[PDB]
Amino acid sequence: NLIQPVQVYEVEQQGNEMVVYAAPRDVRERAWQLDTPLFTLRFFSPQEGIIGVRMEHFQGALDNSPHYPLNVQDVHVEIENTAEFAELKSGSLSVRVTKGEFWALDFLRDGVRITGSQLKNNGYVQDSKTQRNYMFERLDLGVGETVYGLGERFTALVRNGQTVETWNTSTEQSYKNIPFYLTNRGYGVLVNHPQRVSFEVGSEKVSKVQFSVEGEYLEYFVIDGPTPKAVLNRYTQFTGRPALPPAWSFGLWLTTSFTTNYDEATVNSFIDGMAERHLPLHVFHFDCFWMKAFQWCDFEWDPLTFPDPEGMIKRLKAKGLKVCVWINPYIGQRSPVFKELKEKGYLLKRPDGSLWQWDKWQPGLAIYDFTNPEACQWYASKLKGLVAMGVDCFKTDFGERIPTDVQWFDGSDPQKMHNHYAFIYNELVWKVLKETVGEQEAVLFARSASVGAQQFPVHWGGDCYANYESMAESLRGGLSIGMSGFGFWSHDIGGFENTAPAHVYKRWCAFGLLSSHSRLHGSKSYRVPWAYDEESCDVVRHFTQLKCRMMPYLYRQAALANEFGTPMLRAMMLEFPDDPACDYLDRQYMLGDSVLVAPVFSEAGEVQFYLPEGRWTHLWHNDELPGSRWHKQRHDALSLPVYVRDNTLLALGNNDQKPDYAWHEGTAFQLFQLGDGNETVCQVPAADGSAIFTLKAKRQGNTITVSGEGEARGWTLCLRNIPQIAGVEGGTQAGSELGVVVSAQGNALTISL
Amino acid sequence: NLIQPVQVYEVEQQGNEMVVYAAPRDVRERAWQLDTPLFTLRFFSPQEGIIGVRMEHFQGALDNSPHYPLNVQKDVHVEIENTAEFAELKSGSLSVRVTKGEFWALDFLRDGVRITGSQLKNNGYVQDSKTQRNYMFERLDLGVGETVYGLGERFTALVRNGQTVETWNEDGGTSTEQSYKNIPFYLTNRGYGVLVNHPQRVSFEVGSEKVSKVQFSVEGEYLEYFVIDGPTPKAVLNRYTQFTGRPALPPAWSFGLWLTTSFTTNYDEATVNSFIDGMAERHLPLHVFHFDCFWMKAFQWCDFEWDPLTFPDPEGMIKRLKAKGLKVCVWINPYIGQRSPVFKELKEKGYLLKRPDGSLWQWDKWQPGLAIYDFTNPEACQWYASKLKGLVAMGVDCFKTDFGERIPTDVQWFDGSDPQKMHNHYAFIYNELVWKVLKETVGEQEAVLFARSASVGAQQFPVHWGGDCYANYESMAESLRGGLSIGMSGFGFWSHDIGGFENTAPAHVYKRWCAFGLLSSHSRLHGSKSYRVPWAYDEESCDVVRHFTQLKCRMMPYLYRQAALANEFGTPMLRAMMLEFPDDPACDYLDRQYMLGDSVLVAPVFSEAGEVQFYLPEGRWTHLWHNDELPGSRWHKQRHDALSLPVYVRDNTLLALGNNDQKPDYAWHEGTAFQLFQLGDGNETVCQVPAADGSAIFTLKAKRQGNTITVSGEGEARGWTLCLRNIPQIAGVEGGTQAGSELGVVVSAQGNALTISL
Amino acid sequence: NLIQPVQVYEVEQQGNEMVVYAAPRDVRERAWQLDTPLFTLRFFSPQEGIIGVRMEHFQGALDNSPHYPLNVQKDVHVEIENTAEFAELKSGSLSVRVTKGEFWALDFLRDGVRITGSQLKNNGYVQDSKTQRNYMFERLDLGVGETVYGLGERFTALVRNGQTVETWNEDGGTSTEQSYKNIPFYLTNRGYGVLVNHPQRVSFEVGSEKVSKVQFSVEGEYLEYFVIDGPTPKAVLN
Repeated sequence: NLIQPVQVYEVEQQGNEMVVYAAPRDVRERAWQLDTPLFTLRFFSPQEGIIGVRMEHFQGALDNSPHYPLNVQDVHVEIENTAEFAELKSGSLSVRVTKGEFWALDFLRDGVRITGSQLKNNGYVQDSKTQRNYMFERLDLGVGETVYGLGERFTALVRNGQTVETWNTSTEQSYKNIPFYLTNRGYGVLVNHPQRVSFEVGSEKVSKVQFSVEGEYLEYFVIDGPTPKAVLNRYTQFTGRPALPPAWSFGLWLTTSFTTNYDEATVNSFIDGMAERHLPLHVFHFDCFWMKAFQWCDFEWDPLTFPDPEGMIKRLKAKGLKVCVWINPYIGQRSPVFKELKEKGYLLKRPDGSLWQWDKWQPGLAIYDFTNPEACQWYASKLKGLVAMGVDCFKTDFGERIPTDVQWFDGSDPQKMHNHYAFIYNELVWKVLKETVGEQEAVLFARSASVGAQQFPVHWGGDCYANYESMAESLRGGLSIGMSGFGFWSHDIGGFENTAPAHVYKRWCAFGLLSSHSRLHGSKSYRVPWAYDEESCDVVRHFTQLKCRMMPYLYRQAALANEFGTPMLRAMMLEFPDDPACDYLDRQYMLGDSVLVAPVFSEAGEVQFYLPEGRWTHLWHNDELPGSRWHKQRHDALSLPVYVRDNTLLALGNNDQKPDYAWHEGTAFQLFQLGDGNETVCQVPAADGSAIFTLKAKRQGNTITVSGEGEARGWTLCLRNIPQIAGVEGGTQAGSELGVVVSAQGNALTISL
Repeated sequence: NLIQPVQVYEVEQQGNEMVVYAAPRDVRERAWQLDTPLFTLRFFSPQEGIIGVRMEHFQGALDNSPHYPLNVQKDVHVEIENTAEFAELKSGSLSVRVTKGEFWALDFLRDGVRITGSQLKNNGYVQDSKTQRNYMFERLDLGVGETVYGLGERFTALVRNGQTVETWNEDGGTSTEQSYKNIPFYLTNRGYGVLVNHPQRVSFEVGSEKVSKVQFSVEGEYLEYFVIDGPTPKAVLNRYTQFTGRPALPPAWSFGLWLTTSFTTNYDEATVNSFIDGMAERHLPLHVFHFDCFWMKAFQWCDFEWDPLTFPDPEGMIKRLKAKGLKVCVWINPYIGQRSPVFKELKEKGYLLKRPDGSLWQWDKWQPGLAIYDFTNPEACQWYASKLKGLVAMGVDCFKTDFGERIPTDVQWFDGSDPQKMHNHYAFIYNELVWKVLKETVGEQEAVLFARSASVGAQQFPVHWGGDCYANYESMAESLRGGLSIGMSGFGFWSHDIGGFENTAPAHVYKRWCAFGLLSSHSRLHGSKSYRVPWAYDEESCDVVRHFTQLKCRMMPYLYRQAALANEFGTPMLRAMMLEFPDDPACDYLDRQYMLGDSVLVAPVFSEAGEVQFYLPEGRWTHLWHNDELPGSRWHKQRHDALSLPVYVRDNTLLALGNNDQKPDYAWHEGTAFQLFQLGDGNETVCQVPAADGSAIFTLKAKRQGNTITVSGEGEARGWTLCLRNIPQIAGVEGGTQAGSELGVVVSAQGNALTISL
Repeated sequence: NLIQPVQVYEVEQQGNEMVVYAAPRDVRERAWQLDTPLFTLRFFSPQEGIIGVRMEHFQGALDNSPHYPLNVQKDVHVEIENTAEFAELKSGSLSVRVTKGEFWALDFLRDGVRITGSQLKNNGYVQDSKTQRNYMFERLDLGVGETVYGLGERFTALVRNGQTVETWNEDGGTSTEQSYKNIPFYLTNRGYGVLVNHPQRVSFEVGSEKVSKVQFSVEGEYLEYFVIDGPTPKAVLN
């Protein structure tokens, strides 16, 4: 049976909120004002440009924890109740209900409709077969309107035409489900339900995005832009800002692989092989088998493989590396700690009192009940003990297959805990890290996530395969997770399953080292570069040096991710929302504001990529290309399309061995296509993410005036593709293959030509 | 239970076919050569460039009719090579290779290069113990940047990647996942297609379940699918239409403007002539008139009996209509309501679909006590055909074959057909019956339909119609998507209801939809609860209708040549951008614009304000009548009034317009207005003017070299002209006279050979 | 669905007890040492000449009272032998040996000579998805000429070979398989007995299902049974 709102009966103003009582039938006459349901739609605003809609049928239902961590506010709203309509306005966004005979729900930006619910397109459903009740909504999609996000999904980037289910690399399923989507019309929608939300994005009704949830009420927020970036800004303010990872985390990570044989000797062999081959390495990760098999995760080092854990870690740290170890929120029955946990009641129990267990991943696997405060303290104590031996960060794997036929310690609703468990688990580990190493030094490598988990970077793609198809899938997933509120994202360079062909591995190195976070990890084969080819070592060296050289720019972009929720790895639509050619672009991306990277997905090196408006210049090849069109190129293993947009002042560094160095000393500024009458700004970040030095460049005819503000020393400016200049006042000039290099002798120069 | 082929046990060559016996486990030792399933995979070639794969588990299952009407050849020249490392079957450039040894793998190769295939443990046999049913499934790989199209008339996003599709005809409309015309064939921008040869329900997970694979599964013990090579999508559609049926060439008059009586409006002869006379007084050309449901008494559809109280003299009405130069169409369907006096007769004769117990199958949807004509009964077929011929004899020219999709399965057909397959094959049987009647009466050349349902092979009976759309820009775009998809599914001709079907359209929506519909293969004004006559909206609406009807009639030489191309090579008149420019990466996801034939790019306007964004591939494009030029390989944004839209001709084109803007069926080779577009140095372009029968009656070639354009004609023509467009003045012309015009220099030829200097 | 121990993964000595972790698949390589069940077989000795075997799947199950009144000692002198080929626990003349390496095998020995035992794939864990119930079962071998006696006051043929017995008190009488006094303990003419330590229903197939084995099964997640040495039946009863 289907019950839908068809007519407005009443509109009441309760403070800053607007309640609409709507009937599923004509009710202008008293004779029809009984024997009928009545939908209650509460419209409110927790933040400027965000309007929450709570459509409820029966209020007598139970609404138990957990709930999404939303920053709910005294927000200035304007309510207008006329004879023809009722409207609630927050900033530029407004919701309008049409009174009278024709029911209608409209969302307006400055008076113009951007979406809404038409007559008989929302309501309440009673399935007497399953004996279950659902509430559903359908928001309109205009011509050419595309949908993005909804978590880390590996399907097509544009969601139009897809079935999505918010229930935690080559499948529809997802490790990170987020019931929030974004549109190329500059608005997003968040369905405020931690339990299963069912999205039909242009699938059931092709011109609408339908979302439904079980129960008696449906709560969702519309977030205005007017640009996708502004939408992500408001959404990340509402649900949590991405944290700023420490600089060292942006270097190259190397793992021991999964089921490969490793011991202290193997670790030292990998470290020394990287060092003798002049391959900078910055973080080393210990994977599952640092604990005895069948006992994960009991936090006990394997004595016959790592007899001296603390001393090995001490020597690794003496070489300047950072250490990560694998963990997860499960425990195997084999572990001697299993008895302790069961007797103390720290493990998730079934309603009858017995423990919940299954034989996947671990024999007799149990789950740490993180609703038990003492279990949380025990877990955190183990993590802090690991930090005491020198560990700097943790890889929080798993946390997705949460059972529902259980009873939690605090009474949480299992259907909602299924997703919120990822948040709870990552939050404990993040609190441990903040309390031990410090908030600035906190970083994770997490595979699961819920709304608000962007606050605990970094996040990891998962179990991809070693071929170009899985590489493209990974890129799609990273773009989606970026457009779902997460600013930092990584993936297993070279793939995870099966050994990669040499060319696949080299292309994947190029792609991964041009990502926010880069890790070499595999399942059944090693990922050291020389395990494939010597040219693989060459590629790894080249691009690690490149990333370390770009860190002055990359860390400023990471600070931007922390401040506005703008991901470092942006989809083309996010940066060029007005360009019709970027709507369906998933094989290329923007690494920050200024750099366009197009990984190569071909053994032969062929690559096609689209350039938006402007004159684009390759970061180190220096060739120029016109924009607003597609281009075909062929590149060798040491190259790929990496183009800088015009009117750009980019900051490279003078160190290509480590990522965390004083970027404002010896800074190599690069000027790209500064037009006549244009101005460009470059903000060099400090270690803490704040701007330590600002460099502006103004062109006026043939004179470029550059001014610096802050603290910098020994910096230079490269006029790119300008072979010679007519003069320079304030500093010296020299020639180079890439253009004219001006060495400044102060924070004020005047370049003639 | 999941059973998958994991190792090749044996490979045998049976004539021109290759049989692979594969096991779900290692069977290299005798101890493992028993107590195990064994998949039998037959590889064959029914046509050059097409490879069929039949994967079987149990052969003892029943495999009853109907089957798709495929033109299967049993003597195609193939090359079979059974080595120690692999076994390969080659048809033309396409080949199928099974990898022997420990690692099973199936690969489809083009000239030795892999274009797709099934990896280890990506196909096989599944036993659902819950429902106690057995299925066979396959998963073909999708490469980087590879997009999927087709799968019937679907109104979801044009690119299928990420969608679940089910080949099960259902009456949903234009805004739903359901479809009236389901075809288990899909196409790829890498130049190959796949046809799953199962009339029953086929379940496709296109990049949805396995994001890097197209998965398709069917019930039973065998799965038969054909891989069809290209190497281009056009070549794929050519091979597919040769394999399953070529689109028929509709008559020229059918390409004119159609007007209907609307659905639930009151109509009689007086109202019909009133609207026709209103069209004539407003100088609005009309060529086909259609009588909708209420030409029969309500609740009695479809008994073929004229309502005496509404049409007392039907034959005289039709002759007067034909005396006005019009053609006549009527509505029919394969159902009958219990109210009709004919229902009892048909029940007693047993011409209606029966349940297994002998009772009639009925439901109260669409008509009270509705029953279905059993077209597996030859006598019912002859009865239906007799009624159809009787109506054609009184002057009817064509038929609207509506409905035919919600075919029940809990029935027993007269001939014992499998209901699960009949559900879809019924559309084919019904439309084929009507088409044969037309072939016998009006003639095969004059045969045309207006069909809402279709199955594999039904493209041979054009034309096809979108269905019950709504009156807004979103539904207009949905209709365009459905038309493009059905074009890429083997259908060359497609129509849609201008102005929408449900609810009355705002004036601007109606004007834009008119522009879009008259720039389609077939254009009809039809509605449900509101008239679709132009003057029911605005005077500017009448101007728009007149303008675009005149335009379509002037383009008929080109449009009818493109229709001949659709009949000959299966190339749809309404082509998706990817179909025409498969190598352009900017065209993969383009559904708001299309190519109307080889040379014309149309971008309908979906905005009240007239704003429109459209992509132009490489070249210098020129508007058909505004004459402005734009550079290609990029997007452009424009605003147009109700009388305009982006309609651009590609460079190096010799397009043939006509001198008649009142009717579509006229001597196109007399007074032909040739238009030359951006003929580059050293290039030559050709233009084939069609005859009434679709063959070329006149061919005009133009070669440019420096400042000399040599034009040569071959065939029969008279009084034709050639417009050097955007060339205001020339340095002379020998072989014809010259004159100026807004569009460029017009040369009037006096022979089949002219030479232009400059 | 049937899950059986086929290979020994680990053997650990916990004081005077011997724990064997066995996998239902090959686990000699790291790639297969996860995503698998693991049977835990604890071998102990509560009294000289008696060896208890606790075969377990999940420890999280509830194990509520009542339990049989057993005089279980924790300080009995045992000798544990953990080699590369097998693991053995010895109490007096009785010993239990699990064969390590590729193929699992469990043997009960009197001074080194086998008196009974469980061969490969003759014990384990069963999941009935129809009834939604879990069972643990074991099969101890019967030698040539070996006869079984006891199992309570049963009025069937004295020698139990070929009989189905269920340890469930019933008010049947003297002419039926039912018994007023059901005891899950049986005795053999080879001088050993077996006691299945489960007060609830125990299902014995004595040479009936597997004619050369005594099978006993119980519902739940663990099966505990004691092998009692003789060397004579009278000593077994003592």
